[PDB]
Amino acid sequence: SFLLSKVSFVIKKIRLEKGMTQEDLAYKSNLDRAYISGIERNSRNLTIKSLELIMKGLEVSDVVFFEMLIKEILK
Amino acid sequence: SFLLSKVSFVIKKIRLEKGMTQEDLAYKSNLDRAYISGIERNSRNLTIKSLELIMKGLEVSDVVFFEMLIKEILK
Repeated sequence: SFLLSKVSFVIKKIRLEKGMTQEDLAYKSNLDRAYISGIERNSRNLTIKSLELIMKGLEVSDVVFFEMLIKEILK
Repeated sequence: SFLLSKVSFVIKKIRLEKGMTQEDLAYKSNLDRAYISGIERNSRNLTIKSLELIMKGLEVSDVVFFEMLIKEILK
C-alpha cells in the first residue's frame, strides 16, 4: 500500500516532532506498543478509529494530520 | 465520533457524485454491497487499505479525498 506507507511515515514524523516515544503514545492512546511499532513499520492495516485514537494521543488536530499527509503524497 | 461520521459522509458523497450505487461500487472494487453499506453507516472498521481500494474504484485520487474530508471537518 502506497497510502498505508505515507500514513505510517506521517504518524512517525508527527510523533517525533511532538517528542513522544512509541511507549508514551501507547499509554496515551490505549493501543499496545507492538501495534504502534508495527504501524510505523507499515505492517499494520490501521483502521480509521485507530488513526483517530493516535491523533488524540499525539495531540494533533485531524486537519493538521491530513494536511501533512497531502503534502507528503505530493512529494 | 466526529471523524468517523465525516469519513463515511465523504465516501458516500463521492460515490453518489460518480453516479454509483453501493453495489456498482462493490462490483467495481471486488467488495460486497453490505460492506459498502456498513462503511457509510459506521466507518469504525474501515482500514487504510480498504480506503485506498475504494478511492481507486471511485476513481478519486487520494489527495482529493483528503481535501474533501478537510472541508467537511472544517464546515
